[PDB]
Amino acid sequence: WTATSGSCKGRCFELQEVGPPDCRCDNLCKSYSSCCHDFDELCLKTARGWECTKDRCGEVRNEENACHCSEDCLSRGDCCTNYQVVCKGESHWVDDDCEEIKVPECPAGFVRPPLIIFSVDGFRASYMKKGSKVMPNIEKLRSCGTHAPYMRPVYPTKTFPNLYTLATGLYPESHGIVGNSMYDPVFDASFHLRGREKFNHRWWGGQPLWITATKQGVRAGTFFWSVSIPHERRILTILQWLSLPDNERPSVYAFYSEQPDFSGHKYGPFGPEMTNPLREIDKTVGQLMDGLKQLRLHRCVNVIFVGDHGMEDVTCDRTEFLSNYLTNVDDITLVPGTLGRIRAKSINNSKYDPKTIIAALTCKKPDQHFKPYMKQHLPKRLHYANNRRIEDIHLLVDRRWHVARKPLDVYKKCFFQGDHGFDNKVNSMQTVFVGYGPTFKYRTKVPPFENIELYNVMCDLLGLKPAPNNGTHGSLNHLLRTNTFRPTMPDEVSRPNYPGIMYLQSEFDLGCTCDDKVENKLEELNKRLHTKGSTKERHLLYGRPAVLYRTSYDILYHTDFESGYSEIFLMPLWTSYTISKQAEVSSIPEHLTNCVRPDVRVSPGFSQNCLAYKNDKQMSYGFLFPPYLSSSPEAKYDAFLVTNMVPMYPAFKRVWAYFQRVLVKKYASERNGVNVISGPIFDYNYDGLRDTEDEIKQYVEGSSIPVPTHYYSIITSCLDFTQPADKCDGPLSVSSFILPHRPDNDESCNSSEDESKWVEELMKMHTARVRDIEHLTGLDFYRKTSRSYSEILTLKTYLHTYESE
Ligand SMILES: *[C@@H]1O[C@H](CO)[C@@H](O[C@@H]2O[C@H](CO)[C@@H](O[C@@H]3O[C@H](CO[C@H]4O[C@H](CO)[C@@H](O)[C@H](O[C@H]5O[C@H](CO)[C@@H](O)[C@H](O)[C@@H]5O[C@H]5O[C@H](CO)[C@@H](O)[C@H](O)[C@@H]5O)[C@@H]4O)[C@@H](O)[C@H](O[C@H]4O[C@H](CO)[C@@H](O)[C@H](O)[C@@H]4O[C@H]4O[C@H](CO)[C@@H](O)[C@H](O)[C@@H]4O)[C@@H]3O)[C@H](O)[C@H]2NC(C)=O)[C@H](O)[C@H]1NC(C)=O
Ligand SMILES: CCOC(=O)c1cc(-c2cccc(Br)c2)[nH]n1
Ligand SMILES: [Br-]
Ligand SMILES: [Ca+2]
Ligand SMILES: [Cl-]
Ligand SMILES: [K+]
Ligand code: NA
Ligand SMILES: [Zn+2]
Repeated sequence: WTATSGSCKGRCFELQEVGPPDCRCDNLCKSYSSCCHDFDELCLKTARGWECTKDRCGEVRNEENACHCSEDCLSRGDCCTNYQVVCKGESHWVDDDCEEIKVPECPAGFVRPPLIIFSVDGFRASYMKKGSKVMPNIEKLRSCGTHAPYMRPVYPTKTFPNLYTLATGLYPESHGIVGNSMYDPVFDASFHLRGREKFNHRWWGGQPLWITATKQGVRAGTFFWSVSIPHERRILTILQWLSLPDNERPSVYAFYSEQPDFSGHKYGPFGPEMTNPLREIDKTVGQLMDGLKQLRLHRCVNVIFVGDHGMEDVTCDRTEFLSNYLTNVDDITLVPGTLGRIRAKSINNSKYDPKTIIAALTCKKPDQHFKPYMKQHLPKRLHYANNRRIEDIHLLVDRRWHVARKPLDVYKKCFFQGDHGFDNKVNSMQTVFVGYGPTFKYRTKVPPFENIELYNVMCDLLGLKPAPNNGTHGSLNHLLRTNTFRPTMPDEVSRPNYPGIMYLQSEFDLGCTCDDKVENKLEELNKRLHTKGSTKERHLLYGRPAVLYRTSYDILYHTDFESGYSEIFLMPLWTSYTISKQAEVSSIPEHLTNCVRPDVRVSPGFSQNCLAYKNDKQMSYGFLFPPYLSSSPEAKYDAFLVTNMVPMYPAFKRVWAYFQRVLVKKYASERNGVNVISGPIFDYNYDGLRDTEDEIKQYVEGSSIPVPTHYYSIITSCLDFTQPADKCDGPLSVSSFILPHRPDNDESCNSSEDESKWVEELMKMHTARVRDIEHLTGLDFYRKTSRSYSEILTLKTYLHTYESE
């Protein structure tokens, strides 16, 4: 109930919203059906249009007009945006040459540059180039300010998840808006795009920018606009708030456009009907900049032009139907479309089984256009699992396609030519970023970055301390002229032991064998210096990684590689080695096929044993430094040390072996040498964080050898590939992966073929940022380089995507 009977006289677009059943005059009142009787009349004036004309200049103030061309309008702060152009002979902002804004040029009383966030639904990244002729205003922002060629959205590439990620710096799994459509089993409630429940505060986790602003004493202009409020009125409102007294005026503002998403859905991303929406958006930007220029605020305000997601070609005929796969289709609930989410229709049916459903959806048709997953098996880079709102069963749908339950759903709902929501690595999903203003750099291109990073920068722009978030603060320092945030490396928590030879061979009762008892002064000081760390500078190029938690581990040196070996997990946390362009692949000799050797620096009690592997019918083992890349027959022995051994399912060994035998050398050729750091990851509770030992659900049968959920690799070289990895002068180049450690290869439909037809594609699917690996391991890499820390932070957030240009 609202007693809609009060008035909006002198209250139009009030900054503090008021409490029921009193009536409202704020820019959101329409969405709650709660405006005062006179809101339309007083607040949504339209009379006479949105522009001055020659004959309107110097007119009598008629309070009924939408905007004004009378003499007093400037001091009142309510002229039409073109007033000075038409009536005082001024030029439009877009027709002015651009000039570096070295310092805020603000009116007296402004304590900081204001920030205006101009967000646009469905603005595909390629529109910047492809629509550049019809967007002169946006194009001046882009080329004069700072721009990325695209910005990576979060998965799923839907509107609400992405807007709230922009607002909070959080993955959807942490902020709670995990789709446009949701069921919370704890609440027993549903969230929908249409309706009432989406307004309830309990859906919305983390701390959005406007709350962060308020708590720290920065005023925020009510971010959100009712859909029927035309765009011209939104701009005039923002411009009016900017004319308020110093004590009342907001410092941060938000404009949102429903275009071009709304049109893209009907016509496809490049429909010829798409030119007009792009022209209208540019006109809107033009109105804002002209209005800022009028108020002498155009060299004072920081403007962010930002998209939530792109748009892809999708039609009705490109639908897959679960009814073509499942006999039991009526006992399941599907969240449909560009992603699939499956749960039981009734919790009272115990004959439901996720295992049988996954199996029936696995590699069933030659060209199948989705892939099912248990959510914990999704690529770690999606960060899409740790929320009770995300169903155990997920479908990743191919770009250009849809998934529905039964065909009736599609035709008892062809309408659409465009949709979004697919995997966030997909080109057509990429969106935009432009920063323009005194705090941004001038005429600067920056590399692609992820939208999770913006919350930090918008806090920086405003002098705020960000709430705890998933950005890496400092990683976007290169976009900014000043207000940079200068972070420090986290302190190492655990120091390593450096064990020498302390144990005799006979003390080890591991059930391991090796054909190795084959017998010199020149070459004995030699292997000792190797064990003391004489080639460490060759294999540990960026310093040893820091261990950021409390644990007990040893550093182990060898001719070919260096490891940090965990006495708690009985395996290395990390193994580091360098492979030069010139290096040669050999084979594992026959005498050494099943050779595992005791490590006389590590106690039997801190070692794995061979017997456990023999007893465990499911689990085999592999090596972190690959025997294949030994620098000599004599050095090859080090690769068979029990302290280089990790638990591996036979099916994963196929993956691991091909990566190690074929791909490492390939990358050394292509990149002029590589540095490699490999290791295990444990994430049994799929939270994206390093598991403590009490979190491990699986051990190699009858032992305390814990089983990894994933294996990572970080592959580094010189960005200038004319210089070899070990002798690099400048910036670095990185790619990494986090491969799930699976007992089968069900994920790769062509895995009964030769490894050269499926392994590399699998690795690409599971590409990762070094930062992802850090969360999952509690290590901090790149500790000792010649590069600035901000630059290293950027490198750590890089994701190698494997999409073409
Ligand atoms: C991305 O960035 C984010 C932000 O930094 C990272 O997430 C943080 O991770 C922390 C570690 O997991 C976590 O810290 C915990 O805080 C608990 C108190 O939690 C509240 O406080 C914050 C601050 O106000 C608040 O934001 C939280 O809001 C969550 O919950 C509601 C839903 O109930 C949502 O509205 C909201 O969206 C958000 O949900 C998300 O987070 C929770 C995790 O808290 C998930 O479960 C959800 O799925 C969802 O993703 C909270 O209201 C505190 O209780 C924890 O302490 C427990 O564990 C420690 C170990 O140190 C132990 O000392 C204690 O004993 C304690 O355990 C007790 O409870 C257990 C369970 O009942 C029980 O097993 C024990 O026996 C004990 O009795 C913990 O310190 C922090 O909350 C989140 N913050 C957010 C916003 O998510 C995230 O890690 C980053 N991601 C990556 C990949 O890096
Ligand atoms: C759903 C309609 O959305 C709106 O009206 C709107 C959204 C934002 C916004 C979005 C993301 C980050 C920030 Br910070 C602000 N501002 N206005
Ligand atoms: Br939002
Ligand atoms: Ca974990
Ligand atoms: Cl959804
Ligand atoms: K075995
Ligand atoms: Na297979
Ligand atoms: Zn949309």
